[PDB]
Amino acid sequence: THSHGLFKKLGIPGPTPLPFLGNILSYHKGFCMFDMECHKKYGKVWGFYDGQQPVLAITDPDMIKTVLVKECYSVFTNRRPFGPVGFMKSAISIAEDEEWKRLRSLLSPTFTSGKLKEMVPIIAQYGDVLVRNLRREAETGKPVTLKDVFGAYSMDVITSTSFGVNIDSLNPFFLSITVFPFLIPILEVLNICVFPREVTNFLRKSVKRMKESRLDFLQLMIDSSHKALSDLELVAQSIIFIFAGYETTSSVLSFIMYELATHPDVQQKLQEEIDAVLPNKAPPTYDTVLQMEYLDMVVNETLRLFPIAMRLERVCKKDVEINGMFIPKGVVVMIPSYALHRDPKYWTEPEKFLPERFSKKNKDNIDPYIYTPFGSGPRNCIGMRFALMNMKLALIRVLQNFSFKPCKETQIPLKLSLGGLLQPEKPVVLKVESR
Amino acid sequence: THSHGLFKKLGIPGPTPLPFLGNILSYHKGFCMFDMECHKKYGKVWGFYDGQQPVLAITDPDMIKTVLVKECYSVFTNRRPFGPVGFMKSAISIAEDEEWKRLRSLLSPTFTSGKLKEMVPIIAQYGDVLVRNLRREAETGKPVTLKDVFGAYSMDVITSTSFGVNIDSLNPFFLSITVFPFLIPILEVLNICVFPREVTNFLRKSVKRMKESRLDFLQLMIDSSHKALSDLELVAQSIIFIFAGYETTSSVLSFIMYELATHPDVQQKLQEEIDAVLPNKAPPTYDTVLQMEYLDMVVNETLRLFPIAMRLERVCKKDVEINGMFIPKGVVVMIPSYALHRDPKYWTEPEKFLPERFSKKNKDNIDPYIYTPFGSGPRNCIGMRFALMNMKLALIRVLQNFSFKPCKETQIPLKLSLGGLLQPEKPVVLKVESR
Ligand code: HEM
Ligand code: HEM
Ligand SMILES: CC(C)(C)OC(=O)N[C@H](CS[C@H](Cc1ccccc1)C(=O)NCCc1cccnc1)Cc1c[nH]c2ccccc12
Ligand SMILES: CC(C)(C)OC(=O)N[C@H](CS[C@H](Cc1ccccc1)C(=O)NCCc1cccnc1)Cc1c[nH]c2ccccc12
Repeated sequence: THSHGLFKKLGIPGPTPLPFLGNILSYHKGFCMFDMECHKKYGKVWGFYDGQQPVLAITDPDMIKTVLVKECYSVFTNRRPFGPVGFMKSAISIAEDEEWKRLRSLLSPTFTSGKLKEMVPIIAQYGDVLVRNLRREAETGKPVTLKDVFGAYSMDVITSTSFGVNIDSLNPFFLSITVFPFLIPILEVLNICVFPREVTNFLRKSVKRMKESRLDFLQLMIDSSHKALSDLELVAQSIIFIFAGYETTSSVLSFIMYELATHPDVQQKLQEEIDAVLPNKAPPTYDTVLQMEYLDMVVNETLRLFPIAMRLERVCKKDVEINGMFIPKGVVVMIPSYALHRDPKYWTEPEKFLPERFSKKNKDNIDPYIYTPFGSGPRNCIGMRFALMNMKLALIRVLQNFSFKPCKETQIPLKLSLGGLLQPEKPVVLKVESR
Repeated sequence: THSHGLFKKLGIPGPTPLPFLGNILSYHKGFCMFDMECHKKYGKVWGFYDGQQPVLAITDPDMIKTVLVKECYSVFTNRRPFGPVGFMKSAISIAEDEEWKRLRSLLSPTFTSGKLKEMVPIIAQYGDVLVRNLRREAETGKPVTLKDVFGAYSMDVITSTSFGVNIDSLNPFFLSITVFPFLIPILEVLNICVFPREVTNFLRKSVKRMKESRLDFLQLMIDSSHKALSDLELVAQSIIFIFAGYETTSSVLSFIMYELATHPDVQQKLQEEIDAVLPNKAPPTYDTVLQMEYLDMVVNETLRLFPIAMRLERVCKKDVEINGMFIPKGVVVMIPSYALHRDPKYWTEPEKFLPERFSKKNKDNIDPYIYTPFGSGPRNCIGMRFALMNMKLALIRVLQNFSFKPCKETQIPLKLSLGGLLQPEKPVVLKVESR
């Protein structure tokens, strides 16, 4: 526990670390309550220790811009190592330094404004499966678990958008990682993997069946100043894209319908805009989705209250002095997204759901280095524009046909998962009525 | 690699161990070819090293009886430690010393001749589901994967026989364990488990739902000179019983139909006996199943060629001198079942399928410490009698309605899985015809 003197040395405040465990006992309320607490206790800058690992929290918008944008390529290029990963080390979210720059370049043109516009005709199909799957549990007044019917939709979208397969989708340990990061190299040599060695084995061969069948995201990889992309590295990117495109889309869509249900005036104000831009229940298109500003305002304000990443992190790969502060090599620099999204020194009534904060009359009084639901700089969420489009296309088709009211078992107020990831404690269950 | 001199010291022959790896590179053809080889090379007794771990192979029937029966309780009480297991350490197949004696006593009366006879009326249902599920893929001349329709049956049997749930069941790393057994205690403290932490979490709560619902194998545990049984220890026994009752029953049943197909004279000789004891396609009963001797002869001879355990093992918990041989504390004593089941110094034409070896005219010329498909002594297969009854009840109802012929894709001869477990390389697929 010799490393527990770094912040005492640097004169940076923070909680006193216990030996070996560091400050991780504080995570007993979740990452987010710990961040919101430390933010209040120490101010703009503090540090703590995930085990022996020093973690410096920064909340200064200038310092955040320095870390995420100005000094990304040079110092803050990678995140805090994750293991064991196995062959998934070559996935873009996990790859480091030059290996990541190459996969970023090769995978970037997948989410152009043009490649997205090609997917709107394809996404529209499963939105109608989503309505019809919802029309069944609606004509029977049985409360609906949203993440089920949303995840069935989100799953349908990601398989075809990246590959082309069409399916009606109705057919405890990481605690030790941070106290035993020295055990990560141990597990890497045992082929153990946080990704099950079966799901990966399924897709590794499934992709090489799809590759040698047509011969989409699967198309653009074999098609492409660097080297070219490999094959086991092609499977790894698909696995990242399939996870994100499913669990992020479904979880946020569930978060949105909970708020639309507990704020019926906003749910009606949005249903009115959807019928105006799309009269006669018109099919949403790429350009109509980009016209609905109150839909974007709802999506944005929901992602303020539930930034599913909670924290942004970068590893300081060498000694730097950013915005007048010395940061030694090896430190993980952390931006507490959840805490800043709820900071009263920037948001009025930050626990209330108020989409009007993002009105064009008010969207200017909002610092983009405080509101970072997708990150910033060269390593932001590569699938941001696709995520916004995917969700918005789902809300339109769903609110065009249904209205949502709370039930007896609806968790009000919603308890967040006091665990790790950002999910609700109890699932989101609402009553669906047909218009 | 200081431990690699033990057998050189004891004057026991065997392959020369490489540093760290021991003799495990020899496993490149499977456990069984290694045993059959070493048996020929060195004779009645040899040793080798799984990593640093000394393993003494014995083939002397007297010495085998000493280890398995005479000296079981005193010296050879447990098998070679298995990890990581987590809460499954309390399962009977895995439990050691006194903890195992208690679970053996508490779980033994589950497989009495009387408790088995109570299950014959219940097993008969899914045998008819098995026929009807087979009548579908038979009236369409589509070759059948036997382990699918057998595993669907074996799964149906084990859930109701132990609990009572009825369902129509149509709705890479252990290599490092033996070079890094010092890593087993490492993994135990990370909650990692060779049993997925999800399947176990499913049944842990599923059982405690069943426990507090009725309030069978599930019945007799809460009902019972020892202490009494726990609850997390109740889930652990269920998991052992469900695995064995599924994968053993299905795999052997597949092995039997492959042989009945490649030896049509035996398949007809057995169909004639089944129709004689059970005329008009009579329903098999507990006592009729025990009357068919040629059915028992087929089952026995199949289990000679494919003893799904391959090896029996016991840990020598203290220095002993058994049958004139010194065996030091810590050594794993191993009986190469597969090798002895194919030893020409005991079997004539041991690669040929010949059920007549087990005729009552010939069943006496067979040493029960050479033919050990279920083990021997106090720690033999506790579910032997149930396994024989379960399989025999399936063969009767299946051969009463169908005959089996090889296909174009039928693997002839059957290659064993050159891996670890005893399975076929390619699945067993045969043509099914309706009588
Ligand atoms: C509501 C939906 C989503 C949210 C809120 C979200 C948020 C984020 C955030 C905060 C980051 C880290 C940014 C940073 O470190 O500065 C990230 C990274 C990433 N996201 Fe998303 N994401 C979403 C959906 C998606 C989707 C649909 C994909 C499709 C593949 C995707 C792919 C990625 C990838 C590949 C990265 C890592 C990129 C890199 O490291 O270069 N995300 N996301
Ligand atoms: C064809 C079917 C089966 C075969 C060939 C088989 C074979 C074996 C063998 C060789 C052993 C080790 C015996 C020894 O070490 O001396 C064993 C142990 C065991 N078997 Fe089976 N088995 C079969 C089916 C079953 C079934 C249906 C069950 C039902 C629960 C079962 C439960 C067990 C248990 C609990 C043990 C460990 C007992 C102890 O350690 O005290 N087996 N089996
Ligand atoms: C330090 C190093 C460079 C090695 O990389 C990281 O250690 N990265 C971690 C990877 S966890 C997760 C792994 C996983 C597990 C099981 C199935 C599939 C994937 C994942 O790869 N997910 C990327 C997809 C995604 C999710 C959410 C939002 N968008 C995109 C954590 C992490 C980095 N960026 C993030 C933005 C948001 C949320 C978590 C992370
Ligand atoms: C040394 C120690 C005392 C600790 O115990 C052992 O290390 N025991 C090993 C356990 S592997 C397997 C584990 C498992 C994994 C995943 C799901 C379910 C179970 C299992 O528990 N299976 C018992 C059921 C069974 C299977 C086959 C035939 N009958 C009964 C190996 C072993 C001991 N006896 C055996 C007879 C036959 C085949 C393997 C073994």
